[PDB]
Amino acid sequence: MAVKIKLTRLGKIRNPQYRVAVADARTRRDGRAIEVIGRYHPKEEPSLIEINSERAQYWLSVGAQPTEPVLKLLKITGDWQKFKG
Amino acid sequence: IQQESRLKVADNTGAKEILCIRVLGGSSRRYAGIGDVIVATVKDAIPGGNVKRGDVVKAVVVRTVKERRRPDGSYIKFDENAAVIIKPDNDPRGTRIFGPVGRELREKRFMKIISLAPEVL
Amino acid sequence: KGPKHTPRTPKPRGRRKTRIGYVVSDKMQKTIVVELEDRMRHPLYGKIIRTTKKVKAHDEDSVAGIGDRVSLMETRPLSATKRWRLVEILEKAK
Amino acid sequence: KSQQKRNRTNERARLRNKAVKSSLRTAVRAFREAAHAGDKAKAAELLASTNRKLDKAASKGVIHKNQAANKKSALAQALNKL
RNA sequence: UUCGGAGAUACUCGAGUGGCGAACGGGUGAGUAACACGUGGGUGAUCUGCCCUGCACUUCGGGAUAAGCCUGGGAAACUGGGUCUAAUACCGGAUAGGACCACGGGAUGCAUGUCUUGUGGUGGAAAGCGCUUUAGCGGUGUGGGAUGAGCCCGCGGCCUAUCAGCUUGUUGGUGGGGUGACGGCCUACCAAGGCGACGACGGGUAGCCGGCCUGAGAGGGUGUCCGGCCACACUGGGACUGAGAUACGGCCCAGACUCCUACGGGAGGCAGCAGUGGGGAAUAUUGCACAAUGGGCGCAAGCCUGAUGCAGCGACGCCGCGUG
RNA sequence: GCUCGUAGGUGGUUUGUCGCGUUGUUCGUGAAAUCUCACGGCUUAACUGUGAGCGUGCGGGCGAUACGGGCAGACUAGAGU
Repeated sequence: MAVKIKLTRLGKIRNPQYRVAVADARTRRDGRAIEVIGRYHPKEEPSLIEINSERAQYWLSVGAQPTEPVLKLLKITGDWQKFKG
Repeated sequence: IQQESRLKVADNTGAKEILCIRVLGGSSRRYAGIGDVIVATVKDAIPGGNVKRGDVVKAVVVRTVKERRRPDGSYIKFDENAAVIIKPDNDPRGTRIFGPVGRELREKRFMKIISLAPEVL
Repeated sequence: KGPKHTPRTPKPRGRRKTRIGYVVSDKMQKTIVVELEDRMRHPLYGKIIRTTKKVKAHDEDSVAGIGDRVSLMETRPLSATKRWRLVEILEKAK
Repeated sequence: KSQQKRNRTNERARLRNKAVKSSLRTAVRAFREAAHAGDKAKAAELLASTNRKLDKAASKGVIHKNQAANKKSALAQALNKL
């Protein structure tokens, strides 16, 4: 039971978006997220990122473990690299 | 076993205890052995069963306390007298029995209860 | 980096709610029955009415009589609920 | 199903655990007997073995050490009484 | 190399030991009348493995054994015996002394006390690994974080007085055990209380809430989908393993109901997806796949995933366009 | 049917007091989705999405004390003798 960062599929069927959130691995796809930090869209803008990039450093400092796509988003923002720097 | 004898019904019908009315197999027959048919009434019964008090039904003796001589010299003795209800076409009314039955069932010629036995003796 | 370890973490504690009630009876050996007086409005009509409850003032030394005002405070359970404790004697009975 | 290994290994674990626990309680019995007789020195030696047995098991994960704390602390105080 | 049998050499790998999880996830709402739920507080002697992080350790050994081989049993289920074997398995040495215990002390509490030093006792693991042949994977006790959970508590949320006397484990204390833990939780002794018309005990009815519908709103009705929380898993009961079980796909007992049998003796639990039957006015495809997402193991690739993601049926219901 | 009277309800003039109630402020809380509003996206709509609002409500802390309430006390017309 460890805190991870998941991408929650929300909205309508064929044009959904992904809510960015910190959550325990033992939760469901749409559970009571600990705190939501931004959003993501797969359409319109190529890899549309809308991330606060403020608390990520905190939650990572606690030890939150993001998944693959989350790492990619963090790298596009530079938050992964800036945090690790 | 003869008339005015109460005994337990070792089956899952609903009847609890029956009273011997008349042994079949011959006029003026006094006593029944293992495998004999007894006509009996119902005095105690499970509420909601398939048989109510006052029902008259045939039942087969499968346990006799009084020592019954088996051919080869051995004897079978049970702590209790009991019988199983059967419809008059070799068709046991219930679906299973409670406990063992005797082995002298060749003459009974109802080779199903012997198969429902959890333990033939 | 330091050869020692983390000193401590500032964790301020909470509170223990206090109510001042009337002494009812100490006839229970190290615990006193106290009347808890309160007051609340009906959700709709709004009339202010008083509420009366009973509590178990467990204490290791009964130092109060009857009718006295006493300050009670919440703690860990001890017996059948035993949350209230005797703290202060005030406004003693005539 | 094909997960009977869960059962088998549970059997091994519980077997050894409760065997150990029985041995612990046996030692406790001896210590308490030393308290009744008054052989404090023997109780001290047995308490040392208890220290090398009780916490040894706790380090093997039998308990979460709270039982060790209650038992060693309370009984050490009992020995302080006698 | 028999030319259709060998050499694990090895990528791979049935089977197997060991490790993770299998307690999440999915479904349903019978029971439950407030323990639960909601809300808000406390949780100083409440826990909190897998994550992050600072510190220290990261040593010395033994024996057995499954697997395998031989072998017995039974129809099978399934099992005995003998051989044979390693290990991040088991076991014994500390080779940490934070921490556990006790005494005493220091800084600092009323919130039943936290930090810190000394005195005496005092333990624990860890391991080694394959590999990118050293890129990496690791492993142990701790500090504190973080998560989650537990405990307690105020208040609130049905009907019935044609149920008003309920209460000796009850009420309170001492002591002891036990518990992750305060706690008549348990328990020896002692005391005789405790609840109650500011509705006891009892009956009936019911999963609760965010919320759905109505209504001008106050309120009413409702709480179905979705989402959170709680309980249940053929019925009942109990416990282990475990960081954490009531746990649908785990065991054991009991019981019911099905099934197998060589009749001796055994096996099973769709209130999970779909599906069948029944019931009834009535409620769907034995659908495709794991692409993304989601979860687990593993260094990772990779594997699994009837959850999520997509499709099919009904005008089953909203929105929207035609039928010039 | 009438009266009495218990619990409970209710309670005159007034000094000062506590500030419980109430009020004002502030912090936290009140999850998301849903609802209102405003934007924006699916060819529009429904729908989804963004944001604000709403979240009527609790605790904590902060000021006053009117009124109520409690305590301490007084006067007197109330009531009574």
